[PDB]
Amino acid sequence: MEMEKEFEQIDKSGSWAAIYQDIRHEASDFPSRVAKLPKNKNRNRYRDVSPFDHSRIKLHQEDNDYINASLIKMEEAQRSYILTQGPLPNTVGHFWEMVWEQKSRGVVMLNRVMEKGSLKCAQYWPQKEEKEMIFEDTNLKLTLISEDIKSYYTVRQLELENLTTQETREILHFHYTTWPDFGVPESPASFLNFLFKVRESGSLSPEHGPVVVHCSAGIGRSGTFCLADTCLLLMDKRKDPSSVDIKKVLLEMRKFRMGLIQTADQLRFSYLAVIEGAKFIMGD
Ligand SMILES: Cn1nc(-c2cccs2)cc1N
Repeated sequence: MEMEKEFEQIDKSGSWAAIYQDIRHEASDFPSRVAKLPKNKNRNRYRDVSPFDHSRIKLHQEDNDYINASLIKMEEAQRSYILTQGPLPNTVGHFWEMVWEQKSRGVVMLNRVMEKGSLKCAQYWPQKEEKEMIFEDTNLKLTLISEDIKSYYTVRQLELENLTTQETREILHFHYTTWPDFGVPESPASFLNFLFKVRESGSLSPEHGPVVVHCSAGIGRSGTFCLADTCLLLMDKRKDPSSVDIKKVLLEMRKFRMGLIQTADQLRFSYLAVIEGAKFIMGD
């Protein structure tokens, strides 16, 4: 079926939970043996969220190459993404090592450091220009260059230096600051505006390594971001945009990381975002 009318048909019939459970039943199951080794327990935020072995990102280190991160490679859309958990106190250095080694331009953050009165990820970037951060375990230096605070999101320019070679690179940090503590946003308008700002920066384009995207577990909000982006790109590429099937795209993405889209409300929100976003692209 088309998307917008499949949407009204699920709303009127109140069957979002049943649609979402079908997806969960059909989703791929692949081994994640490296994630579950005992030496990696303090590298995982949640015991039930792990990268598959076949698609995990490897750190370029011979001691321990493990990070909780997956490469989502979308062949028809010609887009790639790295989805990862919010960094932990003992993985902030690994996180920036990955950004460096994979040649990423942008980092997309969809959570606040504290939500619901608890810590959802480490404070992994510097908050003042004159107070830079040094990660001694991976030999990197990170400096805040500039910061632009808007009503729904903040963009930061960061300088990452590889202290071993003295090479430097500019990284863009896109921080969506207004996702609610419970539920999903009422309107997708600010999320779509944010997605378009990431796109306009070059961070999603083939001349760079894959964008790094995260929330707390790296599957829920993060899944919503890449699902909406890929669906809108396919609608631009194809002769028949109504042929884009969001449930099929989501199942393709779940071949590469488990659990993408965590609730039936996130699924409904993803439909809403793609539907509204397709009107703004055109041709309007
Ligand atoms: C002056 N300047 N500007 C930068 C960055 C630009 C864009 C991202 S980071 C780094 C330095 N040293």
